[PDB]
Amino acid sequence: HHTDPIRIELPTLIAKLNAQSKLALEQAASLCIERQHPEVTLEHYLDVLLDNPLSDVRLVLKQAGLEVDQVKQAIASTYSREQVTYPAFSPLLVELLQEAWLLSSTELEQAELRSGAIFLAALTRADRYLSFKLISLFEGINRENLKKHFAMILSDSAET
Amino acid sequence: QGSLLDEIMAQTRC
Repeated sequence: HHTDPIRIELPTLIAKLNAQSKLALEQAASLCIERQHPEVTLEHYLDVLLDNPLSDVRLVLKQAGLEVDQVKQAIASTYSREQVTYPAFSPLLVELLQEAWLLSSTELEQAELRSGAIFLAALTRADRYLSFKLISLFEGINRENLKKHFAMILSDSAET
Repeated sequence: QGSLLDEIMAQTRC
């Protein structure tokens, strides 16, 4: 009978998270609940990682000359308009964690899943994962450099 | 007992 590409269960992926990456995911989830959104999204995670200057996501934006305020406003205006019970992760966020773990465990040479790999996978498939506002903000970030020099570019990170 | 992320993960399966 017909099968699709293998999917890893969410709790196995969450267990790969670096301890600080995981703490920020827990913050993203609380944020979602506080806002009464229906799904935890990559935007909620970004929103919280932006508050730590040594997150991988901050370190990438600093290197790209991007301002925290512009990314915050793009996120504020694309949050779900629905108000809701515990949310689920969005199916796009589950699938994103699985691609970012596959990249981490292979090309990035990372023992743990970090927000930098999650961000790199979303940027590498930005048509799939990024809203039009984020695409346009992040258009100039060099994915190949970030992939090839991941560990050095993000050497200052709290997620190491 | 179940954490926030535990509850959210269960909802994700369901």
